[PDB]
Amino acid sequence: IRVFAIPPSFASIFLTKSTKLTCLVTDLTTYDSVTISWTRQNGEAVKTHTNISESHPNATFSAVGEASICEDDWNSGERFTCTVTHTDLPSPLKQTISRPKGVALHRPDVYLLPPAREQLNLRESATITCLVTGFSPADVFVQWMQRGQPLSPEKYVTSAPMPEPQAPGRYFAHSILTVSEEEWNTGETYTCVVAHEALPNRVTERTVDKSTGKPTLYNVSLVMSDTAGTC
Amino acid sequence: REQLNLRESATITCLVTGFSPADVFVQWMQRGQPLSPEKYVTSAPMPEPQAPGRYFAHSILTVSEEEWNTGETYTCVVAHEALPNRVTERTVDKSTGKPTLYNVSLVMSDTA
Amino acid sequence: REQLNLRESATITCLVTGFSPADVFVQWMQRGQPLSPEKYVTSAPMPEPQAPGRYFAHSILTVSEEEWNTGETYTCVVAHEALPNRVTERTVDKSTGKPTLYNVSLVMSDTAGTCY
Amino acid sequence: REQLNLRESATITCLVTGFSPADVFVQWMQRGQPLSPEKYVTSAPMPEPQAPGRYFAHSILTVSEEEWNTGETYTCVVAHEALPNRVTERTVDKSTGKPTLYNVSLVM
Amino acid sequence: LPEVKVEGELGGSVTIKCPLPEMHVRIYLCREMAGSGTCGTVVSTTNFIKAEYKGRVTLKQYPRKNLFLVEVTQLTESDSGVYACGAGMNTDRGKTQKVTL
Amino acid sequence: KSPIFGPEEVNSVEGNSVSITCYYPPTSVNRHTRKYWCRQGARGGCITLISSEGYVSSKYAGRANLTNFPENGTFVVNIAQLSQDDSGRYKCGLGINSRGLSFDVSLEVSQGKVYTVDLGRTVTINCPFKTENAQKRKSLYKQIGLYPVLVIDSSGYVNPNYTGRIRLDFSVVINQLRLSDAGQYLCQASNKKNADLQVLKPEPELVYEDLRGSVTFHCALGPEVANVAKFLCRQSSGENCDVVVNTLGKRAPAFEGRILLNPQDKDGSFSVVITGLRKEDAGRYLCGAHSDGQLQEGSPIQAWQLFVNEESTIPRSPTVVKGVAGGSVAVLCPYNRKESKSIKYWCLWEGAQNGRCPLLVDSEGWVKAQYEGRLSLLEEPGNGTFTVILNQLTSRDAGFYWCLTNGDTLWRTTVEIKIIEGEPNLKVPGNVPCHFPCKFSSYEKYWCKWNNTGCQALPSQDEGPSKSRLVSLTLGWYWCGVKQGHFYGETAAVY
Amino acid sequence: ERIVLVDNKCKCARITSRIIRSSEDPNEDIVERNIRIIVPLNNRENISDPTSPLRTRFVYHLSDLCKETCYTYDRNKCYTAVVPLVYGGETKMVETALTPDACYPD
Ligand SMILES: *[C@@H]1O[C@H](CO)[C@@H](O[C@@H]2O[C@H](CO)[C@@H](O)[C@H](O)[C@H]2NC(C)=O)[C@H](O)[C@H]1NC(C)=O
Ligand SMILES: *[C@@H]1O[C@H](CO)[C@@H](O)[C@H](O)[C@H]1NC(C)=O
Ligand SMILES: *[C@@H]1O[C@H](CO)[C@@H](O)[C@H](O)[C@H]1NC(C)=O
Ligand SMILES: *[C@@H]1O[C@H](CO)[C@@H](O)[C@H](O)[C@H]1NC(C)=O
Repeated sequence: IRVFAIPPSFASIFLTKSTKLTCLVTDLTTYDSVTISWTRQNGEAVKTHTNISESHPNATFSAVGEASICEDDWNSGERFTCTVTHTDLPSPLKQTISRPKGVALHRPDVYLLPPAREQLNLRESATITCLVTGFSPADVFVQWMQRGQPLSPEKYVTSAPMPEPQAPGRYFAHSILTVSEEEWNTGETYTCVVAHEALPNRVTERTVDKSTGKPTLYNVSLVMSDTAGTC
Repeated sequence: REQLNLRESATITCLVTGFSPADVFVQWMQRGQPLSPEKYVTSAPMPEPQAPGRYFAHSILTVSEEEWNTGETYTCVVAHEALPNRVTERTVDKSTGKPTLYNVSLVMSDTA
Repeated sequence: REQLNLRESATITCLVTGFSPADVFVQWMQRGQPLSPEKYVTSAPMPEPQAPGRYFAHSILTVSEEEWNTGETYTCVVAHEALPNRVTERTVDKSTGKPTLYNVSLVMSDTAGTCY
Repeated sequence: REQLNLRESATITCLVTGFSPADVFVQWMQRGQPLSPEKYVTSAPMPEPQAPGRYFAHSILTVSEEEWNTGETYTCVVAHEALPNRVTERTVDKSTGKPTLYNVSLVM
Repeated sequence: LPEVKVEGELGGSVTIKCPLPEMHVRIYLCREMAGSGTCGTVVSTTNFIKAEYKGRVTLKQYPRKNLFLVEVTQLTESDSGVYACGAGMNTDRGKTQKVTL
Repeated sequence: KSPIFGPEEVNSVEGNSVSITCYYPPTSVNRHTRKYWCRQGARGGCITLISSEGYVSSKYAGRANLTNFPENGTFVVNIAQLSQDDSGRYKCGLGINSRGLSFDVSLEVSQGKVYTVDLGRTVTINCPFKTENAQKRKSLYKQIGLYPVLVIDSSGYVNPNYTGRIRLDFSVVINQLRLSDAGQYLCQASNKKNADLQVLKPEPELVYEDLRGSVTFHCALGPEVANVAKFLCRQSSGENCDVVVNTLGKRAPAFEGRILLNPQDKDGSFSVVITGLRKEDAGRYLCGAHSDGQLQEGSPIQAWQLFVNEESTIPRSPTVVKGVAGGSVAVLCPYNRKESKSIKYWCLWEGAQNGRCPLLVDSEGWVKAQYEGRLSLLEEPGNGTFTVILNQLTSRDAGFYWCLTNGDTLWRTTVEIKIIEGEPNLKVPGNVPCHFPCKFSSYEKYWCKWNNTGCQALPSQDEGPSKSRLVSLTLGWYWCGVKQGHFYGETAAVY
Repeated sequence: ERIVLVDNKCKCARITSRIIRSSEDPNEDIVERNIRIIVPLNNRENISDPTSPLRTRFVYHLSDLCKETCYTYDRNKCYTAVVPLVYGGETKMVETALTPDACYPD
């Protein structure tokens, strides 16, 4: 028996425009007696959940949570709870979830660091890292997009915000994407896109590829003409 | 290079990737003497989505940027079992990524 | 440049070509102030040998060399029936003639790219 | 480069390799007049790994880093029987070893 | 920037079509000057016609769909340059209707 | 150059906090870019000492703060625990360090009975007296060359240097002190005791204004000097107060019409208003009553350091709208779009020094004597401006007109009306003639029945050019004018 | 004393002119031309397209500037692009801010 309550990240609030609260119960016996309504600070609740599975890959029970909370309720920070109805529990278990209170609001700075020359010499795979430094609150959501449209999440693996060493109230994440060296050597543009509740349009993106990222040579060609020109 | 521009700080990243038994201990040192622990921060090892056995970790060090343009060397020491001699070192400096060629070509004309 | 080297006086020339059907009042105004008609002298329009219908004219304004050296704009105005707004103010001053020195600077930076 | 960056001192190496028999004399002279024996230290000959008959040796001269930056042109001299005149001199300075950094190509 | 590819014999004549923005300040045809690499006008919105192309070309204006047409009466096999039409006072960079013969 | 403006020169004693405020043009970019306080190192560019984005250096750790006020359009850097080491050249600016957009601040820290007063102000010095003797022979003493070289005669006669401004009793009171007057005078009563006198030039009150805008100076000098005539300098390189405006009557030639001077209040605090500021208006403006007018020493003065932004949001306004005598004009006066109007005051100028503007018209509709009828204000073009009209081309009307509003940003835009006699573009006086040239007739010649409250159009000859216009009221003051639609062309006065 | 002929922020091209008065007489004053050009050196060919190839050849014709592909971001201008942000199943096209300082809504 395992029960986890997960708050809604800002990414879910932004992209899906809906704040969904998930209290999932997995790896336990099946009884099909699940009916959970997310209770507000007072006794009332908003709605019930949906799509509970009576089977699991390890032949157990798997439950999910579902809610639709108005966003100003999340902004104000009223405490929320999930209580279980499943008959396996002799006593219902309550999981408490809520938004942390009035923090600051700094904005991220995104830096793309290309693979090191030593790693590129091995001709195995190159790792490109996206550093998000400086933000505040602790939520950030980074996506990777190889030359055009999105890379699928097996590939990269961003970490979790962890307080920056020497800047009291800002944080930093780190997302690493592993690619084939040819792919990096052909010359593909890889883009890191960050969604944060502090950026201009909540999102930004920085792209780097073969020749922009720490190139060995600069190849320019200034061709100024008509230096006179009746101005 | 876009962080040095701000002339605020410099964040050097040590990326250990590949180890087995996820236990990797990383320190930062500059000119021999070890750097005191509230400069860098090291993430806990995470499995590589690629190599199914392997793990990776990234440790960042934030130094004042003036220092970093003084071409000072900072080294990352990382200790793990699979390491021959039980440790290994990497050195970074102001000139680790300097471009080899500034191959410019100016075409100046008074005729359109 | 020769008459400026002479150090007495300078003569700016306003020349109008084309001139489909005669018709042109030429006025000389400096700093928005029309100058005295005595200073500037115009010409009776003569034809063009490139096209008999065409008509050109000239008007010379003389000043002291110091006035031109100072940098005053003295720009001449042309009024023709053909004129879109029915007037022109073509332009000239000492520091808008041919240049003698060119220090082009071409600063190259890998972290420029956002032009202040 | 790192030793120069530290700025305290700088060691110039004279690698006298591939000579037989073992005996050899190595000395230093900046400008003409032999540098005093405390400044440089010469190693004893040791069998060279690859070539089996040849023995190599090292001589390190420790000089101030600022002196090196002025390009004082030191020379390491070696005395050995197999040499034609029994003396061979090689010189180094800051200028030596600098490649063609600037390659301007003016074209009309 | 399109470049019409026309061919004609020694007596064969060629017509050139160029857009007319209705500005009427200056619309012109420009032979490519190969001796220096720039562009030199041959016919414009004011009678100037080249001495080498003396009275062998003419211009026509049509407002129905804004035609500027260059009609060449004769042709002395002299290799016709890039007859690039353009507009405005600046001949060299006012180029648009590129034509080569 | 950079539109950033700050203190050209701060200074302080060690261990005392300092506050340095830098003004930047308020735009979204400027309000959201990085605000940096760097130190120009002797060889090497700025080392960023503090930034708006939470960065603080090795030093300035717990000593400094950098607050950004986007609404004011400023950012203030506070440096505590000042030391002799923290002296040199700094820069405060926006964006990237190696980039320009910045201002240079020269900070200098000075090593740490005293009486400190401003130049030309009352001060008094005390000198302890032995009571055993009733009154020992004493005078005033000065610190110049190790021995008080005669500074006040013991008989009471005043020294030529300290003439006609000193009184002695042990208290000595002197007023109207010049810069060189102050000194650490050693006085005896022979019982020698120390004293200190300091004179400090008042720090300029930085004012950051926009090009094509207006500024106001508030010369609140002490009442005492209040009645002495007051003035307004403009400090040049060498000490020479190019007197701009004077209470006595002096006027500066290149500042005509525009400048208005408020009358002195109960105390001695009058305001000087300047309009249509240009790039040559940037400089130190020094106040100061001292009857003569010329800023001469020994006078209370107040300083301002005006900086005129060359990147201004105020749009261009036609500086002159000259017109035909007996005709009409049209004055489009811009105002702040954000804040809509309250009272659209419209004024004249008495002079280049007094220049008390005479509200010809107001949003209520009150009109002056001579412009009763022949003048109107007609709001539209609503989008943040309007159009005040004045028909019947009298000559005397030549001058400068101000487009006042009692909103917030008070630009008092000025417009010059150069009247020239010539052919009138529309016809005469009714009873109803009216005429405007065919070239001018591309619009729609219209008629309005003149009301000081609101212009309302009424029927007349509404046809094509007819002799050209005309007026008919077949069955007061009336207007027969051209209209563009959005904007408006000239007028016509019929009875 | 400089007369700023042009200041093109699409290409970092500033032309100013000045009559420098070396000697203390007339006809010896040098009329100048101070062209200043800042080369991006890392900007893409398509400034509004991040994935476009890097720009290597920079052409500047001083007549087209005295009076269209840009080379440098203008700091006062808000440059944005569109990126797909797939999160969950819901792929959504979102307006990413290429220049974040200048792209804050008023
Ligand atoms: C790249 O360049 C082209 C011009 O060379 C421009 O593309 C169009 O501009 C709009 C601006 O939002 C884009 O959003 C449109 O997608 C573009 N039209 C098309 C093809 O969709 C713009 O400079 C850039 N556009 C690209 C390549 O996305
Ligand atoms: C460098 O630029 C030159 C001149 O434009 C060009 O010929 C060459 O192909 C370029 N090389 C690379 C690697 O971009
Ligand atoms: C260097 O530049 C020249 C001219 O710009 C070009 O021809 C050449 O190919 C370049 N070399 C490399 C390696 O890019
Ligand atoms: C230097 O420039 C010359 C000019 O042609 C060229 O031949 C030479 O290859 C260049 N040197 C290098 C190292 O590229």
